[PDB]
Amino acid sequence: YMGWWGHMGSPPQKGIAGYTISPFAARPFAGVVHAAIFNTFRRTKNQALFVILPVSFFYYVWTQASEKNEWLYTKAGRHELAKAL
Amino acid sequence: MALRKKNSLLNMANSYVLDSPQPSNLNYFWNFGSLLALCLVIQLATGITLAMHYTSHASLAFDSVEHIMRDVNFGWFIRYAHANTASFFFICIYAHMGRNIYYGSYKTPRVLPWSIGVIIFLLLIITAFMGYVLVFGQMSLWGATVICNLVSAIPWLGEDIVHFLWGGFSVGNPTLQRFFALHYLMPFVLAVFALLHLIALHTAGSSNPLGITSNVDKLSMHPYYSFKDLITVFAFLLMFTLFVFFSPDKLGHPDNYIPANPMVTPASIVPEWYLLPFYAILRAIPDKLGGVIAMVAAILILLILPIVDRSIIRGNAFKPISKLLFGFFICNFLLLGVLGQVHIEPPFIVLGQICTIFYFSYFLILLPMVSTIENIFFYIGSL
Amino acid sequence: VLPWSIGVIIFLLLIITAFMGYVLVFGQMSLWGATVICNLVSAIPWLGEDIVHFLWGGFSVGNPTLQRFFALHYLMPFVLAVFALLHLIALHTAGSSNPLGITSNVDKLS
Amino acid sequence: MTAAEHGLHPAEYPWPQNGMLSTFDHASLRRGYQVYKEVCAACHSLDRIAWRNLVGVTHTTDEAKAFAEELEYDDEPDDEGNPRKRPGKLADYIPGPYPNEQAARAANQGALPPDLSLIAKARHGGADYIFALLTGYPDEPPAGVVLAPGMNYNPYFPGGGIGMARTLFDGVVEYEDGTPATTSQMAKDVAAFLTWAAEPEHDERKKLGLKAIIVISAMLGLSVYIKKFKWSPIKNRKFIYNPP
Amino acid sequence: ATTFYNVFVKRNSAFVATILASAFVFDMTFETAIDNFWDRINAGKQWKDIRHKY
Amino acid sequence: GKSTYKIPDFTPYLKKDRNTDANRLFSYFMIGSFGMLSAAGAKATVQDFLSNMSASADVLAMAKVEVKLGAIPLGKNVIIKWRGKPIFIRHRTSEEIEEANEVNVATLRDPQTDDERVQKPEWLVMIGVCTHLGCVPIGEAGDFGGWFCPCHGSHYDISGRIRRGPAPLNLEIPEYDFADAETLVI
Amino acid sequence: KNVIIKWRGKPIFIRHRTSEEIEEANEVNVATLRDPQTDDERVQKPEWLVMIGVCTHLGCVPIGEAGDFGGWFCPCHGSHYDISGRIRRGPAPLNLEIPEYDFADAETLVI
Amino acid sequence: ASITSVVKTSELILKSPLLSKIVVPLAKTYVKFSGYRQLGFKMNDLIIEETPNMQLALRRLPPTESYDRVYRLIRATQFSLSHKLATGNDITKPEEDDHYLIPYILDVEAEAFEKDALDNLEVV
Amino acid sequence: PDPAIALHEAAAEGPCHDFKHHFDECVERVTKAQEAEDYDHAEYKEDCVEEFFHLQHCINDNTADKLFRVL
Ligand code: HEC
Ligand code: HEM
Ligand code: HEM
Ligand code: HEM
Ligand SMILES: CCCCCC[C@H]1C(=O)O[C@H](C)[C@H](NC(=O)c2cccc(NC=O)c2O)C(=O)O[C@@H](C)[C@@H]1OC(=O)CC(C)C
Ligand SMILES: CCCCCCCCCCCCO[C@@H]1O[C@H](CO)[C@@H](O[C@H]2O[C@H](CO)[C@@H](O)[C@H](O)[C@H]2O)[C@H](O)[C@H]1O
Ligand SMILES: CCCCCCCCCCCCO[C@@H]1O[C@H](CO)[C@@H](O[C@H]2O[C@H](CO)[C@@H](O)[C@H](O)[C@H]2O)[C@H](O)[C@H]1O
Ligand SMILES: O=C1C(O)=C([C@H]2CC[C@@H](c3ccc(Cl)cc3)CC2)C(=O)c2ccccc21
Ligand SMILES: O=C1C(O)=C([C@H]2CC[C@@H](c3ccc(Cl)cc3)CC2)C(=O)c2ccccc21
Ligand code: FES
Ligand code: FES
Repeated sequence: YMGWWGHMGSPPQKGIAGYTISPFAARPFAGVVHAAIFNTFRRTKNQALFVILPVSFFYYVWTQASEKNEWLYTKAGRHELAKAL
Repeated sequence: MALRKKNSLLNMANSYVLDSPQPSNLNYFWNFGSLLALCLVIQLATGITLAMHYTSHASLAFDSVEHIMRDVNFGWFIRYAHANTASFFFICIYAHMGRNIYYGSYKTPRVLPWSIGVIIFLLLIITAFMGYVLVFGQMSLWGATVICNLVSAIPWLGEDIVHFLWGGFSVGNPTLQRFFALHYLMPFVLAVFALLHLIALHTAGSSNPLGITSNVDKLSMHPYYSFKDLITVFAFLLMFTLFVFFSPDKLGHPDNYIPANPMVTPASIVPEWYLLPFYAILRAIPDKLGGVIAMVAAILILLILPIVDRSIIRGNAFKPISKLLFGFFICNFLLLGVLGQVHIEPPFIVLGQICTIFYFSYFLILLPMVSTIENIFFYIGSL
Repeated sequence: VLPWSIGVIIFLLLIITAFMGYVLVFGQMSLWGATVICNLVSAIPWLGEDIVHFLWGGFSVGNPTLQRFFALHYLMPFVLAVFALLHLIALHTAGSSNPLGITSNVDKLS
Repeated sequence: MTAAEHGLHPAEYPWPQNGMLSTFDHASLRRGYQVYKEVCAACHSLDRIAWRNLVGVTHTTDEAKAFAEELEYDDEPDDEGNPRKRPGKLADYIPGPYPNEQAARAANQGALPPDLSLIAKARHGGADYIFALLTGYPDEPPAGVVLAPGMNYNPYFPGGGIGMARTLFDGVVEYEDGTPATTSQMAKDVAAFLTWAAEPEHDERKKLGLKAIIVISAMLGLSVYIKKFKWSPIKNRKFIYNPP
Repeated sequence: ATTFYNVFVKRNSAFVATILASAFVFDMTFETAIDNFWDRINAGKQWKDIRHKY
Repeated sequence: GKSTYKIPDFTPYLKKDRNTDANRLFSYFMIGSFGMLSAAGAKATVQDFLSNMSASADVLAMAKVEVKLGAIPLGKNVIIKWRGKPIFIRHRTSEEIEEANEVNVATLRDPQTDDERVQKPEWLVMIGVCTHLGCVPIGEAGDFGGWFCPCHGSHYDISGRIRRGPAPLNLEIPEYDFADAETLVI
Repeated sequence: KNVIIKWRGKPIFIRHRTSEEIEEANEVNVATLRDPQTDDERVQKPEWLVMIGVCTHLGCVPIGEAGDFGGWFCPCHGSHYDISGRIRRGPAPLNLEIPEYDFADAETLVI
Repeated sequence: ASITSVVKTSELILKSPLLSKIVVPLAKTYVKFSGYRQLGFKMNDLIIEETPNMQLALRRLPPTESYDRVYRLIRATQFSLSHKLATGNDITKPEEDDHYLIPYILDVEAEAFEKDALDNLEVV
Repeated sequence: PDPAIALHEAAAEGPCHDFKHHFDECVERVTKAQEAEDYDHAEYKEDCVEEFFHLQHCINDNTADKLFRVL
């Protein structure tokens, strides 16, 4: 499914002209400020919910469980612990 | 024709590290493969070095590790480097398996490197564990007891296998010396399998974060990914340095600095941070055999991802619903990790069971269902 | 020539492997053997003598030496299996020679 | 678990050695050795430390030879093969108070005083735990605590009941540097000393880490410049498509 | 500046020689510099600072 | 969009002085700095790491071994362990000393006279490790009736000077002092 | 009190059970017990609970006096043993094994 | 899963009035959030092609459609590695998101599944 | 004299006054409960460990830095 240089197995390409410049001719950090601020904000915003939703949910679940556990092993939580065991 | 292509030996190296055609758009999550290679090299170097100083006899093992810390020049470094890299190895390998699950690297045509990978993951667990036992501190001895008793789950012959693996009636000198032999051996087996899964991958080439073919646009492995992999080498070494030099014991259990006492097990039994997810799984199930099966199945079930992912699209970049499901799966695997280290108390007993069910239901129910529905949403949604 | 030359290195590694293995018994011949081989580096001038001490990990062959020979004797065979594999891979370009020394391209057998 | 069963978690004290670039205070180490020698060594061994380990840390070569030479250690048998003792040398280990575990337990109402060479690494909390424990014996156990016989109440120890009694009292040691030997001062010194005992490479380790952090930071910065530089042809690549 | 390129960078033999000689200089000076810095931030703490009493 | 001779706009990235030697030199400064820190780092890593194999602190304990001399009869050689290496102590007879003082120093791989070797003619003290590859020569045997290394057949003298065989140097003399006339320390 | 005697490297828990402890043990209906046994089957003398103190799950040694059935609790996977050393809660499948022990005297037992 | 499966199931949904009323709006939103159009892909560019069947379907594409597919993949690969999105004309507009490949793969698979079926025929 | 004695007392009367009273009340209740007969044959014997730990944890937070500053 993948070949090697010369016969990589791309469907025939025609009509794409690719241009690039030398690494020595380019500023490697051109527009780094713009990218670091605006591009990273864009990419972060677009992915934020995919991280925030499960982290916030499982942090809530952990928080509730750890608070209950703490409370069960207090004097006030004696009775509820006795029922749990 | 270039020597690197002409000469059979160079040609094999060339095909892996120099001319290897890679997709041009691999992101930083493709760097874990080389970090795991670097971890494996560090572990071999520090490991073989510790083996030059360590004594496998149970009467001397713990003391030889103290001698390494105290008397051997740079012994502290070599020991902590070995111990900490074992932790980094697992961060990197979960990252690498994470990457593979998120981007559908397990799908055809890469089921073989994936499946060999699942075995590398099991071997790493057994290697790292066998290595944990060699210290012969309190956790070491107890860990040995439990792992060697997982075969007691196997009915009838089980109990006899346990005694055979201990070479005794309990974990003792015999066990420690055979763990040393095998802990030295297992990493070379693991490097074979690591190589094999690359050879299996070389038929299809790396996947890429879009999950499309990269046959249209390839880049030589060097210089592009060689230099890309250095960034993570140095980022890894920065994190390595912070642990090894500044906080070498953050990732460790205090109890392993107590010599093994077969008469007590510590009241706070908590295994290595990386085994915690499966340990919570083992705790969750209240049956002996059940608990063991579930724990092993939690790794072996990765083998079925090629089947149960019914998507026509490779990986999750373009599947909002699958990405959310994957987020919950990952967070649940971290929750299992957390529950592995709390006390076995309410309410975490029930919670650990719910997380265990969710872990398995991702492979058995949710992934097959979500992937089916998203297929339909792509087709309907684009008409 | 390549499988041959890799082979010559396998031969050296076998000598070093089997030797390091001899030393692990730590009988009389073992200890003396260790002394002799580590002192072959004493031949190397100047640094040579310091190297000897570095290899022994001491002023004489003793515990440090034996533990490091154990480590390397376990290791060396896997290195030797790599080289054994490599000389086969090198040979696979030409194929085996045969007792006539003629080409066998005319008549091959699986 | 209940708080009792866990032990109170020790406060985080600002030790001299906390901080990425901070060594132990060696003066404190020396003072702490003197506390170990005059209080703890009655019951606790320090088996993994040799006299030579104090040299150039807490004591000069001569002071440590003097400490070793005061003791008798097992020599090689004499020419008739009768056992002999010799005066200690710097390579000898600091000797324990007890010949075996059973003798240790006999002297401690059944409880075994652990070896202290590793105790700072062997307990959650480390220095802070040792300092909290040594200073944390209340005059009266909290009302309602029933101590097992020969146990002393100390909240920092898990379970609350520790077989070690309070041992540091103001002026049990007379420091040779004229520092006021208060319970807190001695606990801080001995805690520091024990932490050194557990991790004697600490000072070197942090210094090499500093050099490593600097080199690795620079290499990481440069590696990123070089990666961006080498990748710029690919990042900057532009396509013109004319459908055929 | 051309001159500097021509001497130290153009020939790889020269460039690698320059890198290794720079690594030698860096290694020796960095060691000395960190030693002094480490002694200043941990002043009065280290054995060398209390050794004089004995 | 259409013409392939209209190169896409690269002005946002193109350096004006791309063809200057200053321009190349800057990037080679970065690559060279990275090579320099890699070289400093590699050397530091290898040096520190390999030092683990050098004698550990516990091994580096020195001996100072005191031996009596009243015990040792005339015409005998003892073996005292000192730093794991054996020390040959021979109580040489008058005629043995004479035999040693005979050989013309000229014809000796390692030219030394007994006077240089011993500080007391009646106490040949040597590090009894053969200077060839490091076996311990069997005393009284030889061909120069001193010591013979059985490993590669090198013969030492009654001064412990090498006479025949591969060994290049004469048997090393430790730093030894007669504290008393009946005890030496090594 | 419970002692721990090493025997074949495995620990032996010897508990000197009080009258009311024995009573507590004799209570649980045998019906509801993973491994159904009564104390009478386990001990040959009600005042000497002798067990191989290795947890029947994976093989840690349970911490005595702790638990939820106030006997022994294996800290490894949270299995609770009774005052008979019967398993009540947690993954352990069997009750704590009883060695072959004989009272030679009334004040000494051999294992 | 096979494209045939996906296409038949989609057709079952588009038939049922109730189902289409609730599913078509969901699927359109899903596709907007999927965001493959923001790299200038057509939906069909994302179908896994490393399969005998798909390789055969892709060989059946008209040269025009094939060349354009190569271009969109090259261009998307370039967006991906630059971490940019398509802008302007490179963004796939809903009207350009044509199922150019679905007819070809459905024909390939139709034959492949008929072949499997007929390999298992039983003369009666 | 021991700097800790003064710092602990200061922190108890000051920033940890709430927790000092809780511990005080607790001990009063428990001692009184122990004084009452047939306490030995009760099911639940109340302790003051929890309150003590709240107090000590508080005192430690307000003292640790101050104490080490005077050593
Ligand atoms: C005369 C006895 C005695 C003296 C003096 C003594 N200890 Fe102990 N110590 C013990 C005993 C017994 C234990 C075990 C307590 C137990 O496990 O119940 C112990 C336990 C400890 C522990 C660890 C408790 C644990 O977490 O297991 C430390 C740390 C400790 N001692 C340090 C010291 C220091 C520091 C000193 C004095 C500076 C000291 N001890 C003085 C008898 C003593
Ligand atoms: C010693 C451990 C391992 C090493 C050293 C290793 C190394 C690598 C390397 C270098 C690659 C190619 C570059 C990359 O994609 O990162 C790779 C790819 C891959 N690895 Fe691993 N790997 C290891 C463990 C695993 C494990 C445990 C799995 C699976 C469970 C795995 C599955 C794969 C797969 C499926 C690929 C192809 C992914 C793709 O490029 O799309 N590997 N591995
Ligand atoms: C994947 C490769 C390896 C992994 C994941 C691994 C993991 C570990 C771990 C976790 C330990 C416990 C360390 C500790 O807490 O002290 C350890 C110890 C050890 N490992 Fe390895 N190891 C690996 C390779 C090797 C190799 C190749 C050797 C060669 C002998 C080796 C030799 C040792 C020795 C001697 C110890 C015990 C001394 C000690 O604890 O430091 N290891 N290993
Ligand atoms: C671990 C040790 C070695 C193993 C397992 C090994 C194995 C083999 C095998 C299987 C072959 C092909 C079949 C055959 O001709 O017998 C072979 C061929 C060869 N081996 Fe070795 N070999 C080893 C050591 C050596 C050494 C030490 C040399 C050379 C000094 C050597 C040189 C060769 C050469 C030149 C061939 C090609 C010979 C031919 O077929 O005409 N090998 N070896
Ligand atoms: C010296 C020739 C021997 C051939 C094997 C040596 C190693 C080898 O092939 O290296 C390659 C550099 C490889 N990386 C990749 O494929 C790679 C591919 C695509 C992207 C990236 N990165 C992205 O940004 C990559 O990093 C790698 O790290 O894999 C190691 C594990 C290999 O070790 C072995 O299997 C043998 C043993 C040491 C485990
Ligand atoms: C330490 C272990 C010792 C051996 C490890 C060295 C690297 C692993 C090589 C084993 C895999 C070789 O398996 C085979 O080798 C050949 C020879 O280059 C390679 O062949 C690859 O590159 C060549 C030219 O560069 C192409 O003609 C070919 O289309 C392509 O598949 C592939 O990698 C693989 O098809
Ligand atoms: C790829 C292999 C090539 C062959 C290279 C051979 C290298 C092996 C020689 C080991 C050299 C060690 O030599 C010794 O190094 C240590 C550090 O390790 C130096 O030690 C110096 O720095 C270290 C920290 O790095 C401090 O702990 C120490 O107080 C200080 O003296 C010694 O000054 C030097 O005597
Ligand atoms: O009880 C346990 C325990 O269960 C594990 C566990 C967790 C991970 C397990 C595992 C996970 C995955 C695989 Cl493929 C195989 C084993 C191995 C046993 C330990 O490592 C441990 C260490 C020290 C003391 C007790 C214990
Ligand atoms: O004196 C020797 C000695 O000289 C050799 C050896 C030295 C090196 C061996 C050797 C090393 C390298 C090569 Cl390439 C070939 C042979 C051959 C004989 C020994 O092996 C030996 C073993 C046991 C006791 C004494 C001795
Ligand atoms: S070893 Fe002494 S003669 Fe060669
Ligand atoms: S080990 Fe006893 S509970 Fe699992």
